[PDB]
Amino acid sequence: GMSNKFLGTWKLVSSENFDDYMKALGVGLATRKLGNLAKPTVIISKKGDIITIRTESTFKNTEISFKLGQEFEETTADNRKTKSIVTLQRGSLNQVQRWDGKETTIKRKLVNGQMVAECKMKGVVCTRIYEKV
Amino acid sequence: GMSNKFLGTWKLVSSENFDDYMKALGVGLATRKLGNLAKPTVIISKKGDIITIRTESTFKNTEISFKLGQEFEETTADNRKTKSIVTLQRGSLNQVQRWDGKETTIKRKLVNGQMVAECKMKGVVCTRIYEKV
Ligand SMILES: CCCCCCCCCCCCCCCC(=O)O
Ligand SMILES: CCCCCCCCCCCCCCCC(=O)O
Repeated sequence: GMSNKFLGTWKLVSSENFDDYMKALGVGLATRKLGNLAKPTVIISKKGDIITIRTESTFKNTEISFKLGQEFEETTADNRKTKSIVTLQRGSLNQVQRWDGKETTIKRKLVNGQMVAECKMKGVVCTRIYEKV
Repeated sequence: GMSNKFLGTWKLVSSENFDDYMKALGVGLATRKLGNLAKPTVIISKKGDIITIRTESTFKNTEISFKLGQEFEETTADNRKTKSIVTLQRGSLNQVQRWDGKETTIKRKLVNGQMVAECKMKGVVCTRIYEKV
């Protein structure tokens, strides 16, 4: 299953191309300005086979709890209501969100003890690096 | 998780567009002739969180065991070696197979107590209906 190395609290240390990723998602200007300034903490935990990913920022908090491979309802930081599925591929935690005939993916993997999140929407690709706290 | 109603032995009673589906997969003529004549039995079982799907036919037997949402190595009836993931979406068991930069999906759902498998490759769509034995 998901490596226990994912478990813990993670702080954003780098973000690249997040603005265009938010634009591709339909996020408006004022919201993107705050989104580009946020430095969220992401907390990954598990209880039995339920994994929880919580994101905390001054602007917005989000939380999802899920079992691998089982679709669930999600409300995103920009208030999309999506049907989402998290899978595990070569140790990477891959989240797909679907809504309104669209889809985006957020892939999280460990790289030299950092967690790297790659967000993709319509060919736009964002990379966010987190340091374990 | 997967409904217990999937569990059991299932016999093929109908197949539509399987030949074009096999063609889309790259299956040769002599093999497709046997594939179109086969009436496989599919046995679905589970042990803990490992689900097993076994297919039995005079021509070829196959078996996959997997956990939902976790990628695994699969060898298909036509001898493709794929990386596959089975997910659960609105009660449907959705299998994606990837190999050589290609992908196909086999979605299995229960319809009035029958199991219906829909196989899709490059816009070709096959429907196979099974009756519980
Ligand atoms: C989560 C930071 C708050 C920013 C609020 C702006 C709303 C748009 C963001 C939606 C997509 C969030 C992608 C986060 C991926 C990650 O975990 O690094
Ligand atoms: C499994 C039947 C034997 C036929 C052998 C021909 C090899 C090509 C078939 C590969 C795809 C099989 C799709 C089966 C979907 C289903 O479970 O109904």
